[PDB]
Amino acid sequence: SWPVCTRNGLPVCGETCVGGTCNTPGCTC
Repeated sequence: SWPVCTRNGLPVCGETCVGGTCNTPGCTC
């Protein structure tokens, strides 16, 4: 989701992706 790593809509990774990317295979942005 632009600034956070979610699990199909739910920020549940704890990391962010402001740049536009996450580094946690399993979460989306």
